[PDB]
Amino acid sequence: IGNLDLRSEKQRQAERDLNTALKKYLRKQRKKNIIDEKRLKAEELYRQM
Amino acid sequence: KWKIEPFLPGPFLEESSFMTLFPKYRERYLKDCWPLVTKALEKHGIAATLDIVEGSMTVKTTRKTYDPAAILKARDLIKLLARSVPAPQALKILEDGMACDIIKIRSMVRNKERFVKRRQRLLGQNGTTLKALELLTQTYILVHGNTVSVMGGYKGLKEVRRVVEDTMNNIHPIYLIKELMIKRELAKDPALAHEDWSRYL
Amino acid sequence: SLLPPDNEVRRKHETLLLDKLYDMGILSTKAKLSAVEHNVTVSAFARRRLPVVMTRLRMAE
Amino acid sequence: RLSKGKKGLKKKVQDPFTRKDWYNIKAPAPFAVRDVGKTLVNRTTGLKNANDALKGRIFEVCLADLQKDEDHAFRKIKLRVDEVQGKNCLTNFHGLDFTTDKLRSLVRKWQTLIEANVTVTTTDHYLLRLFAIAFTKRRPNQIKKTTYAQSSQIRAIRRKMVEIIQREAASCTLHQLVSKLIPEVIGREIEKATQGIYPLQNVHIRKVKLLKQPKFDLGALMALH
Amino acid sequence: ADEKLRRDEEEIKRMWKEISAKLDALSSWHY
Amino acid sequence: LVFGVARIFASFNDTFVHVTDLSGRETICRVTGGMKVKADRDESSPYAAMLAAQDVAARCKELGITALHIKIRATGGNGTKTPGPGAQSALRALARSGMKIGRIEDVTPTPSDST
Amino acid sequence: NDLALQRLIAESHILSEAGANPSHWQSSHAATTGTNTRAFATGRIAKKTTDMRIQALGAKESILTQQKMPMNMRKGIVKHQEEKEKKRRQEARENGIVLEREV
Amino acid sequence: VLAVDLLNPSPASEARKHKLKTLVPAPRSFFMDVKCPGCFTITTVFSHAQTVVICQGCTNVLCQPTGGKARLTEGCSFRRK
RNA sequence: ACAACUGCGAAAGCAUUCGCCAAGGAUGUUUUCAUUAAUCAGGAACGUAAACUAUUAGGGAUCGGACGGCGUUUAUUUUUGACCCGUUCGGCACCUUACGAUA
Ligand SMILES: [Zn+2]
Repeated sequence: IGNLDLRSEKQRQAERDLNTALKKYLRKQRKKNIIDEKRLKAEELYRQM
Repeated sequence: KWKIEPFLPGPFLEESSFMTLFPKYRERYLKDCWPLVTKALEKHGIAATLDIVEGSMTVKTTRKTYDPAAILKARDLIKLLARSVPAPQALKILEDGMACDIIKIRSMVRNKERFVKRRQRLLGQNGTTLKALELLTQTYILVHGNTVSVMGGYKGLKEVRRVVEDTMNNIHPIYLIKELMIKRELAKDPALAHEDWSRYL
Repeated sequence: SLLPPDNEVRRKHETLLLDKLYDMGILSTKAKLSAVEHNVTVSAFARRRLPVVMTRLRMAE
Repeated sequence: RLSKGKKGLKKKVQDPFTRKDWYNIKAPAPFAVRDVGKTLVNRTTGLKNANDALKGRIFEVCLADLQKDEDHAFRKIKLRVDEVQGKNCLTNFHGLDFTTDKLRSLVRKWQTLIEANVTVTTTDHYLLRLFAIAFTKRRPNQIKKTTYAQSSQIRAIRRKMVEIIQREAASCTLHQLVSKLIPEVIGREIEKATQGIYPLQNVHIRKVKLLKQPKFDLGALMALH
Repeated sequence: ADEKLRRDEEEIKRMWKEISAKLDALSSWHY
Repeated sequence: LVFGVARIFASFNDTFVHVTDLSGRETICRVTGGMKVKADRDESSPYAAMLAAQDVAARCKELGITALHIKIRATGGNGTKTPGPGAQSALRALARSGMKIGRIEDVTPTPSDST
Repeated sequence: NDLALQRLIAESHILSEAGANPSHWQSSHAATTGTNTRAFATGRIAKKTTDMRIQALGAKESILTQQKMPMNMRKGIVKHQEEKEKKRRQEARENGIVLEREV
Repeated sequence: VLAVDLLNPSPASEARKHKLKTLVPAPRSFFMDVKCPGCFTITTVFSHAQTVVICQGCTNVLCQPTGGKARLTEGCSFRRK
């Protein structure tokens, strides 16, 4: 009782200061099928790879 | 003679596809109501994608789609989802006996304040006349800005067409609801099955 | 109560229920269903028990 | 099951498909495929030879089955036919039309479409109308919901649109005009040159209508095929 | 519908069979 | 595969299954909805559209085209701009009895300003 | 002048939220919800409509409403209902849907 | 708010106030000196000119008028007083 | 369809493009006569329906100027425009508060 909420402390500090996984990323995000411009950037990155 | 059977079982040579365009305030709601839509359209056999970058819903017939009217069902579904019908109702168009209709009512009143008064007269006090029309006609009516979007069986589509035109032409919807209640009471008993019912309205 | 008021089985089972409870002595009338609303009561059963009914009949004191 | 008619109205039925023969259709030059279908026309004889009807008819066919590419599922073209060969039906351009599904699929709220019409004449003296449509570009990294161009800005956009389509359709013949219409070079150049006035999301030419063709020349009409 | 009313009537008949059995057994078969 | 163009005029009162060649000029075979149902009430019904589509597909498979491009329309001038039950039921029966479908388009007459 | 027309207009909310419109999505959900597929749902709707009829005849207070709550339950209930109606008003101001005007 | 020195507003809040709503009203327009590099001539232009100002001869330009400030032309110099 | 919790006109009203004709609004100016003004007796121009009802104190939007600018895109590089931001006048409307009221 009195220890840190680490997620809340990281969010507080954020609001104060303000090739093997990127294939299963597309495997998980081809199933939605929302196009979602971060996936467009990921498609261009996969085409470059 | 009127009932329609579900399709039991490649009927498409050219891979058909349709698109509709939506704005951003609909992009949020479509982004977090989309998996219901693509789940039911995968049960019908049609791939449905959403594009938040351009703002476009696309349907396309896959290899294993067998119902050929499913593409018309899906085209109407994405039309209503673009025109901001809520998602379970837009998915309720995918049943066999449903159909949608859009009624352009802005052309019917020259004035503006008279048009606002007659549209709010169609909507009624606390929505009671609108849900009374929905009950008596078995439809879903959405008074959508300058248009009116209705769904349901084709009989109900015709009756809400008549009621919406007569509401815009200064006949009151309470009068039209009384008319429809009289027609329901007369069609309840088939002893008066074929007479001219104009002697009662 | 939740049946419609002009129903035949509602009327027949109202008379059956009220006659059964009045024959067992729980209700004091057999002409109101509000008796079974707020007059049927575990105290009414417990006063239809034997030592209380012979207290009333003055078999005991 | 039971009939309904009046007294003496059902004539004796004649077979109408004895007098019908098929005719394969070839498309003109700039399209990728040539055999596009088959037309059932009446049998030729004296008292209305069937080649007059074959000179009269037009066809309407999509561009997907012509270019073999399903990028053009829209933009249905129209083909007149003026010539006939043995079991053959040679065709020519007549018009280019969208599908009303794409015409609904392009209109969004809080953005402006600009429409422009021109009546331009090619160097082969064909008069034709070009109807161009152009939707306003929503700029990325913006916050305001409505991308409204001003009315004077719309008039400047329409002026540049009609200037581009006149300057790049008055110089070529009809075959080069169709060869420029197919990959949409005109809409690309309108998109490139109007972005100093207001950027446009997509410029298409939604209709081409050929009004008058004053020449019947089999030389150029066979130089197509 | 009317099947809702018929299902409700049969539910009341079932409830009354159970309750009449309980009440006769609690009055010890003087009824 | 010889593509014939099927105009399906689906209104609320009767459905028109109509089959033409690619031109639009030469009608191959048409069966209206009301000539398969004795009742003018049930003239516009999915059963009527199913019977009409079966007869049209039977005639066009006797002629041997076995492929259609389908253009569906409705009463569009001051009408409803939506097809009746005839469109869905006729397309279902038409592709359920042979008839590899090609391109589907809903060509309803949409007025720019009517009244 | 007419009675049953006035009864059909007022009780339309309760009927269309109970079961009576299978093309409406809320009624097609409430037709399988469970508190309407139970044994005596029609009688409970009849009690609600009879309470609304006596309210229209002139009763100021209801029989079906609960009168005593521990002040945190009632504040949470009223705040949640007001926030729901406000969110529906905002999501109907956007999308251009017109709604019934009531204060 | 409640009390403030109204005879001594801050220059930064004074500077963002509209023209006619400063403590004593005053303009926010200025005068410029303009030469065009081939000429040793010094025409003095108002900032919000409505005239297509021309130098002492030489059919040139110096600015064009607008809805606000005169757009000075091309390569030209300007000191501002 | 675009088409609006918008624009313009004093009002009714006004939506296809282009041309002509005057007029009007706001802004800016290094523009002038210096009370010319405010209000309406009299008068003058425009013209099937109804049916549920001196500040407030700012903020978020909105459009019309004018100014400023770290920057993305025009731009083969300067114009210039689009987007974002700030200042400033002006105007249709929203909500909160009343500064109050009062029939
Ligand atoms: Zn000089």
